[PDB]
Amino acid sequence: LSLFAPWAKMDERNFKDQEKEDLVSITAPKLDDGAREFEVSSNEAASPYNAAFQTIFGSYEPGMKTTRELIDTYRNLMNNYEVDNAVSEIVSDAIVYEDDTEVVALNLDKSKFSPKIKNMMLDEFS
Amino acid sequence: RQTGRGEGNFIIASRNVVNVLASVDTGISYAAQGLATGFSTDTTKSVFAGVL
Repeated sequence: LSLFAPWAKMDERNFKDQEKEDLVSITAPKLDDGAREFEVSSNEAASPYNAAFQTIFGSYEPGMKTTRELIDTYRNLMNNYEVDNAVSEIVSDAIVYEDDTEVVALNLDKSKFSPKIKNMMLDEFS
Repeated sequence: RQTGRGEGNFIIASRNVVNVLASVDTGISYAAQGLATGFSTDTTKSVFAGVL
């Protein structure tokens, strides 16, 4: 989709950097967490063709199917009594607010190219 | 010549044809042959063998 073409450009460049470096002679894939596996030689990138169909379908019919059961379960627990207070207290401690105070804030306490950059980061953060 | 849109740029062919292409140095040389190397011939993996 053209809608995400600029992001694809970024991913392609990131992928290229991985290809550029000798990230080779690796057996188990260099992955800690997240995405579900698939393998294919270079394919037609125009659309999610059958190799992708099977990957997605394989990630959805035996995959998202039970993920959904688990998330719904998690939500049912969240909405029950007492257990929700535990969540609330956890959430509250992680996220708090106070009168005329800060909120989450970027701490620029490391060496940086320039204070003007530090200010840009603070504005971008805001 | 016929289309005016440019010279042909892909070939779809039998396994035998590709095996030949894979086993010959397609570059310009005296002559050559060897084990199919240039392109993949395994349809179990792809259909796209590579580029001449």
